[PDB]
Amino acid sequence: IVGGQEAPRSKWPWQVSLRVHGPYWMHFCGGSLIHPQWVLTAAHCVGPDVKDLAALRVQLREQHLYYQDQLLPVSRIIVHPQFYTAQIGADIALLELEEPVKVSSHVHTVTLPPASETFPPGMPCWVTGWGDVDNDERLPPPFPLKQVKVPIMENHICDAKYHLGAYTGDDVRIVRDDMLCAGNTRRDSCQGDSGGPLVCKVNGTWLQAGVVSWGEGCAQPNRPGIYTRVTYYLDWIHHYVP
Amino acid sequence: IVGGQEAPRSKWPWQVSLRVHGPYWMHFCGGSLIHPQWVLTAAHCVGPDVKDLAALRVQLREQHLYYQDQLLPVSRIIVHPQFYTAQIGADIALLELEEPVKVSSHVHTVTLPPASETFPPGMPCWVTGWGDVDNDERLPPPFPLKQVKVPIMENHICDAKYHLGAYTGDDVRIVRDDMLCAGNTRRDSCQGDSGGPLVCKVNGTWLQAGVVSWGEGCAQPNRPGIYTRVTYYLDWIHHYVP
Amino acid sequence: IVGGQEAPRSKWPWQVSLRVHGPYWMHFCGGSLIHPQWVLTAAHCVGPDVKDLAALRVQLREQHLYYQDQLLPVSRIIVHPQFYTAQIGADIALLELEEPVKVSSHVHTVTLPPASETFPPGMPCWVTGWGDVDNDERLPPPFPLKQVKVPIMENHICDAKYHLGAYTGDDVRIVRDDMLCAGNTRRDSCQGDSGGPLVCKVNGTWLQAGVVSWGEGCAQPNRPGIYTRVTYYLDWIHHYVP
Amino acid sequence: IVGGQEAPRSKWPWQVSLRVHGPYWMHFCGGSLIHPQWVLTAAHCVGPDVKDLAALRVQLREQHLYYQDQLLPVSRIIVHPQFYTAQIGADIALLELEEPVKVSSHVHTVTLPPASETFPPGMPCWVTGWGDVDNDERLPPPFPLKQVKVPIMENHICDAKYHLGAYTGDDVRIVRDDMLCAGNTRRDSCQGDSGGPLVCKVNGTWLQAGVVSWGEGCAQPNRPGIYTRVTYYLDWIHHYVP
Ligand SMILES: NCc1ccc2c(c1)C1(CCN(C(=O)c3ccc(C#Cc4ccccc4)o3)CC1)CO2
Ligand SMILES: NCc1ccc2c(c1)C1(CCN(C(=O)c3ccc(C#Cc4ccccc4)o3)CC1)CO2
Ligand SMILES: NCc1ccc2c(c1)C1(CCN(C(=O)c3ccc(C#Cc4ccccc4)o3)CC1)CO2
Ligand SMILES: NCc1ccc2c(c1)C1(CCN(C(=O)c3ccc(C#Cc4ccccc4)o3)CC1)CO2
Repeated sequence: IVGGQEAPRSKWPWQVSLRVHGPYWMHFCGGSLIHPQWVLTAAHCVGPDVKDLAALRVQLREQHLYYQDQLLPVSRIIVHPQFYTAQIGADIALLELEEPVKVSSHVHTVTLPPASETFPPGMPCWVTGWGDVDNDERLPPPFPLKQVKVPIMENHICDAKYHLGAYTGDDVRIVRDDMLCAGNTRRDSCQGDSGGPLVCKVNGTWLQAGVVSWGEGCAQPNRPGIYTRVTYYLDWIHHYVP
Repeated sequence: IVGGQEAPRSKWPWQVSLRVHGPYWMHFCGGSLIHPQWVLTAAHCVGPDVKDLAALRVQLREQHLYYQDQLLPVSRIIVHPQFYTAQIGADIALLELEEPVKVSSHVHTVTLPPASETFPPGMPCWVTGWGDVDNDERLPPPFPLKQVKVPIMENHICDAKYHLGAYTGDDVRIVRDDMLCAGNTRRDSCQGDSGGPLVCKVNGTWLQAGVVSWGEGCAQPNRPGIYTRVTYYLDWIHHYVP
Repeated sequence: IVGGQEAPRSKWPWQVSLRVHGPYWMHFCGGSLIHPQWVLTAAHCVGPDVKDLAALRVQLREQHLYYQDQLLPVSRIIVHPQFYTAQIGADIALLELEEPVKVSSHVHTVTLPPASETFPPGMPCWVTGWGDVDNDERLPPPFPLKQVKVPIMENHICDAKYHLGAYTGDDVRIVRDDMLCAGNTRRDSCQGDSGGPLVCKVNGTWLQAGVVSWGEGCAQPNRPGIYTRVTYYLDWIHHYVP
Repeated sequence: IVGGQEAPRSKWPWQVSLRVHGPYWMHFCGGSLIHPQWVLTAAHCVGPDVKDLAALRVQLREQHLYYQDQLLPVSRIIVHPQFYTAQIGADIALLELEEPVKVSSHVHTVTLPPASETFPPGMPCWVTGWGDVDNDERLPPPFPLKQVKVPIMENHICDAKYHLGAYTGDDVRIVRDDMLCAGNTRRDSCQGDSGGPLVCKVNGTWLQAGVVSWGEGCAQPNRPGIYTRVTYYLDWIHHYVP
């Protein structure tokens, strides 16, 4: 997370951390609890190569990374079959926890958007995670969860930003319909936030609009953060999650 | 280059090395002289972001990198308009030298293939360059140009291989029609070889079948090297090059 | 710390962590509380070059580095004037805290040895710290304080051990009388443990025998850990600490 | 070498490169040819730990490292017995080549100084090598041999300077009688120059005044390069070298 600050303990109870086995269970991506037994994340976090589930754990909302881990095992990893790169799209996956979580006040699900929802350019959206605080700058110990408000930028506008200072034909679409742009030169997600939630408040309800997916660097000029657009994948999600 | 060996001084007169301005003029990509004033390379070597022409130089065939440099300024960089990631394709670019080179017998052009050439398996093909000699393993000083003979694999055969050990649906095509596959677990191209020539001997003449483009690591199981297919882009090449 | 295990929360209440200002207040050396207002540590942690007082802080006994820091400013760094390299000796220094520590049962001073105590082999001694868990191997988050029981040996055997497999003349003293040696191929202090305490239980009282100083690698054959022999410097210490 | 300039191809015919076996025969220290069968270098380059002869090669003077290698095996490594740390001193060693070298125009021995020569300030002196060109900055390909003219500083003056901005007591001698000091903030040897020659033009002959030994960083204020004083060890050298 670039800009923004430490998240208050009461906020973002759906934020999760994905751990990879090694000399310790190291954070490598974010995710959200969308159901007591399912976590939504980015496909590029766990794919396209198939890995061993024994080497993966999930950690539920935690104020500081590593401090009081209660790692949860995963029984299934479901990666969108269209996925193989973030730029091509379909950057979305589901992890089934071995057991339902006993859901509470500091840990509970985020609500997915209705099939209609648009999230117009200039709305209140927040992205959260334990990722880098700038290009090539790790979040320092004790690794607090970070939050930052980012402005939505509608797709065509965002796609045109991405053509500025690049060779790509203006007719070539870079920002796809299954994606969504947010952020600017001061507020953005970064490496290690991948797979985590972009949420927006609408009618007093937090809806997860996006999954942190990709972009060119973090908070670079004319390169807003790119998210997988959740509404686009609702039908696929509900094929697995109650 | 993975596997293979140091090239003889006579061979591959069209091989060039791309240099970026820094603490020294460092090699970053390969290329081939296809016309006394034009170099064929990979788009991902120079794009998709537009960079400064003054930060770039071309070195013509040289047995050891850096030893007897004679760097050539470039007057313009032409990247295929469809390009923005190597996986999406159109990974091909052209460099116009400020001046034609005084063609030699140590330096001269490679022949482009006729549009009809398919380069089927069994064809004798070589890739060359000064890239890494294995994953994360640098070519050591004095940086001899290396060469390696790689077996060609049909696109659809290569496509299936990239689905082994991957989540990606069988209906999702990874190896595209503008691509070509070559190499195995002992012979392949690598980081630093990008942009360089895959050439095959056809009825006595060496034709450039491909441009080193991408792949999953180097010489990994079920992950043949992927090249931009030169035939596919002949019309685009011919629009610029005499 | 190499070998051994996480310290129980009630143990080693005199252990401290020295922090250097940066992107965060990063642990760089250990120390020990020897008086409510004085920390004992290694000279090579703070010298031979004089650094800015304002770039240093002291952290008292924590289970886990960084998580609930209460950083303390220092008013004086006093380095033994004989010191310039650990290999030569006098590797000892004192930090005066701006204000006295209000001691409890989780934070309090360690007792210094009488001048007469030689800490012969067979004595039960532990070294504690947040240092590397092996050669070139960082302590993993969440950075628990570690402890290891290490065998004390005599100076003459430690000196001779260091000549083993080395060119140095047998008549050249490497391990000097102001040093003390402990550890083996399985139990040792390491980088990041420097300046921290080696303590032994004598007559049911814990006495600080040494200050982590140097050695060749950690837990290497014939290279035991070398500590500054605290008894050697009692007079100097007592010029400053009441 | 911090800085100076590339050496002219006719200069310093006695300079040698020491190479350690690995992925390639990598330069790690310099040395000088003082006899057709003996190389003079620094002790810390080959000790104090005894290493295997098979892992070492000597390369005679090359204009550019690695390009025309003709590696020479060593049959004896002789390390001064007083040595264990560069800062304590006796940082001098001898390599006996397996076979004598056939002296050329481009390769010949450097003359040792008469015991009487003190090398006062104001003498024309050069240090040479393929070491770093600044703190943590490698010599770039093609690795030209560098030379820099360095100002000699008297021992007592240099010793005093090493106390500037340090805690070390004034009556503690840092720069010893078997050392010599040279360089300033624009001119110094550096990592990788270790073991190489400091030479001075005296009465029409180049004499080797010093062997590159140590210093606090390279070209830092009040921290001139420290060399092993050759005259101090003439007896020891002549015990081995005809
Ligand atoms: N901040 C969100 C954001 C969030 C998480 C995250 C990134 C960006 C990464 C994504 C990949 N990455 C890259 O930098 C990258 C990979 C591919 C491209 C591109 C492009 C491009 C295409 C057309 C025109 C211009 C540029 O940029 C580093 C930043 C690392 O993980
Ligand atoms: N050796 C040719 C080859 C030649 C040059 C070169 C590479 C490979 C790179 C390409 C990018 N890279 C990768 O590692 C990479 C980037 C994207 C993927 C992938 C994939 C995949 C897609 C679908 C199914 C399975 C895997 O792998 C390192 C090796 C670096 O430069
Ligand atoms: N484990 C305690 C221990 C505790 C902390 C610590 C070390 C060792 C270091 C000390 C320096 N270092 C070295 O490795 C080193 C520096 C100097 C020498 C030497 C020597 C020698 C002298 C005579 C004969 C043979 C060798 O070895 C890495 C391990 C790093 O910090
Ligand atoms: N440029 C010659 C020079 C030539 C070669 C070379 C160095 C210096 C090194 C020596 C070691 N090193 C250090 O930096 C170092 C090791 C020990 C000390 C010290 C000290 C000191 C003692 C008393 C008072 C003040 C400082 O500094 C980096 C530069 C590495 O290789």
